[PDB]
Amino acid sequence: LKAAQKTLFPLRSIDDVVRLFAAELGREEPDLVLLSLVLGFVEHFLAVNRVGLTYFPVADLSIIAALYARFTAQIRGAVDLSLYPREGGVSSRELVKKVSDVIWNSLSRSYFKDRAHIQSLFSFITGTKLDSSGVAFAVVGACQALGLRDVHLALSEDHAWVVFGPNGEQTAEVTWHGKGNEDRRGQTVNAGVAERSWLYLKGSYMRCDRKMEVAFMVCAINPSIDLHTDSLELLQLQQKLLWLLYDLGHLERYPMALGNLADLEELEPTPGRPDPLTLYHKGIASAKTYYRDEHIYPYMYLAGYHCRNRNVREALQAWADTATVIQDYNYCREDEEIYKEFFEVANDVIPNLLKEAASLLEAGSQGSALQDPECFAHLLRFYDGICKWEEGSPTPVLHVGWATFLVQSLGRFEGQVRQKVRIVSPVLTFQSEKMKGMKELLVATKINSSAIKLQLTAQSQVQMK
Ligand SMILES: FC(F)(F)Cc1cc2c(N3CCN(c4nnc(C(F)(F)F)s4)CC3)ncnc2s1
Repeated sequence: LKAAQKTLFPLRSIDDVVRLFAAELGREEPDLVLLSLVLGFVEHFLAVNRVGLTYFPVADLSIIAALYARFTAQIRGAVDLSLYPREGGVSSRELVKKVSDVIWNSLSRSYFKDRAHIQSLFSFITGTKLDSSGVAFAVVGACQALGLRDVHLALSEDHAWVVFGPNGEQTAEVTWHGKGNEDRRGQTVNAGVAERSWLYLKGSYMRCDRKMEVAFMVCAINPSIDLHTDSLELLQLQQKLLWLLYDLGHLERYPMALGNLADLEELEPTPGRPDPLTLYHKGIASAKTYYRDEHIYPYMYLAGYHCRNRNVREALQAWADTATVIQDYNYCREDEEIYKEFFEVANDVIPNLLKEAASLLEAGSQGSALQDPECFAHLLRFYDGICKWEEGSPTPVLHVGWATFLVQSLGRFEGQVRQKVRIVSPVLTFQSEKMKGMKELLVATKINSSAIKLQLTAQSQVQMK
């Protein structure tokens, strides 16, 4: 720690922590190790153990400096840079793998990896525990500590790894993904980009600079005390740090951070700031502008907001837009998190929304989504993208467990509404062969459930006897 990094201590409040972030973000190289330790320290005493808490856990310089010393001693002790000559001011694959091994070999032999509050370097030092993306972050913090300015965090919507080397063009796995998959640490991500999985976003993943890595640790704050309770202090801190980053420009290329800020603003709006909808739309604009509109979550964030607000029309449109992105992916081994999300939207969330909409229609609601043929078209476009996703995939998506919910959802719209959508080869065009073959079935007053099921699962036969 340099003299200038120390002058704000002790940190006595949320605003003092924000001041420290502002100061670091004004430097050439914000100090990831310092910032992650401070966040982990304040999170430990606001969410993990609040015994004795009277306002805010004061972070004394002595305490934080000792944690920082533990981390830098561990890294500098274990990684001898003389063994890994740096040409071009760039790092080698062997050096990146060594740092990843140092972090990985340090971790407790046995612990649940999905635990809360194991994301920061405070957890690494005090508990020898990190979650999956926490290991990638720690590798980047260790590399910055070692002077390796070219090593940066790479992020998809469900995984993390690093970029490094000449022009920052090399990739390396540094952590695990999911449960029960084989370690691939040290390898590139080329095979996953080549196979067009969601996990590697067809190459349209985030390549962070240092300020984006600060944004990542701020998104990683976890205000959860337990299932029913959040720390208001940590929510306020995370929200203020995100606004600080937004104002500086460091969320411009970070759609998920914008969605996370929008969500926070929905919970507790900051006077004089953009509405949550404005922020969700900024996250989609970021995904279009910087990532070829190949991210799924910007539309999921927007749809979730509309769903909570029971804006059925806008929620369906945003889920249809979500499906329009996924249709150009192949469903691969390790994409299960986004399959679970689509399955929940199709098979639980939409059915519950339309069920309430049907009750409200019975009670004489006007302008109901269930009487709007554009909403029926959004529902059909959502299924169309899911069917098209499945085409050419190494792993199928649909099965009969989806068919009953599709028949129920279609049936929530009366035949006179459904008839008004023109399906062309309100107007809708299908991309998937499954939906094209279903077109015939979509306007009958009583939908043919068995034929729908046959078409959705492309199952060959009916029952023998
Ligand atoms: F690094 C990994 F491996 F953990 C991948 C990352 C995830 C993630 C994130 N998330 C994940 C998505 N997430 C969502 N919460 N709601 C979502 C939506 F379904 F409503 F869209 S998506 C929480 C924040 N937020 C900022 N940055 C990142 S980087």
